[PDB]
Amino acid sequence: IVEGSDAEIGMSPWQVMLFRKSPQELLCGASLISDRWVLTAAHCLLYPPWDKNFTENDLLVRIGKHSRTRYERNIEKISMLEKIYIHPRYNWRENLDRDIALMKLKKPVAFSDYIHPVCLPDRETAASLLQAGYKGRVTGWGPLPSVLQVVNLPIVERPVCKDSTRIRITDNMFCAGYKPDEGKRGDACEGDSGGPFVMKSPFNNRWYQMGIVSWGEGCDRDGKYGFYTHVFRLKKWIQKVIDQFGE
Amino acid sequence: EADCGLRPLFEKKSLEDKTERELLESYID
Ligand SMILES: *[C@@H]1O[C@H](CO)[C@@H](O)[C@H](O)[C@H]1NC(C)=O
Ligand SMILES: [Cl-]
Repeated sequence: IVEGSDAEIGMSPWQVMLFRKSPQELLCGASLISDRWVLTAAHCLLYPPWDKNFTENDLLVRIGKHSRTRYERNIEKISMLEKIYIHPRYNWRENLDRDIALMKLKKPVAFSDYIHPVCLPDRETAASLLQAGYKGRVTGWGPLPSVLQVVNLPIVERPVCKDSTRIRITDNMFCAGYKPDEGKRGDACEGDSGGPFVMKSPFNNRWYQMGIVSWGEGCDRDGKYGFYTHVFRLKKWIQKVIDQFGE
Repeated sequence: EADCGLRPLFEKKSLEDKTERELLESYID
C-alpha cells in the first residue's frame, strides 16, 4: 500500500498473509471467507512462464496480524494448508483472466476479536455496489512500514479502465483508483496482490469482498489503475469448490 | 456463513472505524 494510513486494530480481521514456508518470504495477501477457506489470486500460486507452481506443503498463512515485524502472540494465528484449488480457466497466458484461487486450511481456525471472515457478494449486492465512483478498501503492508496499511479507492468507469492499458480486459475484472486531478492518491502494490477489495453494504452493514488485487502498471502512477478480480462473477466456482471439497 | 462481515471490534460494538463513512458517503451521492 502506497499513500494509505495505519489500520486500526481489528479493522480488517479477514486479512490473511501468504508465506513461503521454506525459505520464509511474504508472497501475497489473501482473505478469510470461513473457518476453513482462504481466498487469493491464482497468480500468487501459479504462473508457469516464471516456473511458479507452489504446492500446499510449500506454504503457510498468517491470520489476525496487525504488525509486520513481530510474531503477534495471542493475536496472530499460523496455519498450514491441506489443498490449493486454482480456477480451471485461469488465463495465465494472456491477461490473468479469472485470477482466483482457494486454499483449504489443514484445520479450522477459531474466530476472535482479530480473526473473522468477510462475506462474499450475492447478485443484488454486486449489482448495487459495483458502480463507478463507489469506494472500496484495500489493506496490506507499506513499502520497503511495520503496521497494516489501509486505502479507500473508487471504482473506475469501464471505458476509462480499458483505455489505460493495452491488455485485453474482461467482465471478470474491474479497476479502481483515483484519476489524476482528483487530488487524493492511493494504490495497492506488489505484495498486496491476492488481498481483498472490500465494500460495506448499506443494506445490512456487513463487509463484502468484491475484488481480489490482481494486477496493474507500477504503483500509484497518474492515469494508471489497479485491476481486480470480480469475485461475484466467479462465485459459482467458489461455491462449487467449497461445497465439493472441504471435508 | 451466518455471521460473516461483522467485525467484533467495530459493528459488534456499535463502533465506526476512522474512514468507513467515506465509503458509505460514496454510495449515497
Ligand atoms: C504444476 O504442478 C503440477 C505438479 O504438482 C503439475 O502436474 C502441473 O503440470 C504444473 N503446472 C504448470 C507448471 O503449469
Ligand atoms: Cl465461474
